[PDB]
Amino acid sequence: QDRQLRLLQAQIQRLLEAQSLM
Amino acid sequence: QLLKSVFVKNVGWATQLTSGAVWVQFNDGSQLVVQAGVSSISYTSPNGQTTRYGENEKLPDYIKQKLQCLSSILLMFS
Repeated sequence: QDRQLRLLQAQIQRLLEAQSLM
Repeated sequence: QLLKSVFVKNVGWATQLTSGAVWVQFNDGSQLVVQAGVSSISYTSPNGQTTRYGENEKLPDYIKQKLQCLSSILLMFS
């Protein structure tokens, strides 16, 4: 399921950007 | 429930589940579980202790390292 994997990639990237802003 | 498990040297094993989640077994004995639809991440220490973190919590450094390595692993799958 490449769709769910792509959504997961975007999720992890957003989480990492948010964590960088802490 | 399980899909193809991939071995990544110097890191460990990465597995994709039918639910759309990814489960990583690191070579240091720790585990990490993430899911596309869920707003939390699960981390298991080498001692078998599990801790769930939310998206709005400041994560420990090592959790962020493993999330970075996981991001690289997902990148190489393309």
